[PDB]
Amino acid sequence: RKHLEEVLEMKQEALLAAISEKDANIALLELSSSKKKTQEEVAALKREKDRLVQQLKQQTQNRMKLMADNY
Amino acid sequence: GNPLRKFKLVFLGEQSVGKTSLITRFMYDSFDNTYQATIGIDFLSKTMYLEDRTVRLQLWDTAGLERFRSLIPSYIRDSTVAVVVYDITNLNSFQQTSKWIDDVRTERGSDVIIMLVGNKTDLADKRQITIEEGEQRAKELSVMFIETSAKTGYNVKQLFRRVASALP
Ligand SMILES: Nc1nc2c(ncn2[C@@H]2O[C@H](COP(=O)(O)OP(=O)(O)OP(=O)(O)O)[C@@H](O)[C@H]2O)c(=O)[nH]1
Ligand SMILES: [Mg+2]
Repeated sequence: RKHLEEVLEMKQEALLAAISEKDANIALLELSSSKKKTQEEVAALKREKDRLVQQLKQQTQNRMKLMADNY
Repeated sequence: GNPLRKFKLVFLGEQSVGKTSLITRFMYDSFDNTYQATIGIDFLSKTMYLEDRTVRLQLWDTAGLERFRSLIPSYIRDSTVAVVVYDITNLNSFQQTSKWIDDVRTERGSDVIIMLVGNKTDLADKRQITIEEGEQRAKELSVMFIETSAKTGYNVKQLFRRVASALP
């Protein structure tokens, strides 16, 4: 159980950094979004951010399901 | 034109004290009367402009429901700022902020900015903790302090401005 916990923690840490960096990149482009091409990249990064946030939610549900087993 | 930095803020507190409502008021200038408990953890963000700096505030909104409790230390470790919220009509929620703050320091030590928030000031007839007791508790734990109402908006913008002005 301690071993499974170390594995899940490392995978979540990768995901939290990816969410934060994806969001940081959105904020950067939004500063100078004075162009049709820029908002199109912003829209795509926002799609990618939602996808990552959704993965985190599902990883969280899996994490609690696997913690509810016997070791 | 200025440099942009990101900073992560984790919102902590007993269930139903108003963590999400503070965020909804800051993000959407709205208030939801119907309680919708946070299931697990949620992510929201907003850019703030400051003299010679721009900050991207990234918010981990955590659930107060006890079943999610063991997931929260991960988000405290991920965050440089902790917003610990209680309900001014609810003495137990205030007492528990000592535990929340102690958990923050277990994960971050001194490498963290902590804001203690007494929310729901609009429920003045049901107040169980004075503003003085909150101010003195915060001084004793060496944290920042503010009272807010997510319902009326009182001090909600000031909460995030004061946190943003405290960042490196
Ligand atoms: N009068 C008043 N009610 C509030 C205030 N803030 C929140 N509420 C109400 O309190 C209830 C809880 O609000 P939430 O923002 O969902 O609280 P929470 O801390 O995020 O709860 P959990 O996610 O379950 O941990 C809701 O019914 C809100 O409408 C406030 O400032 N004043
Ligand atoms: Mg909530």
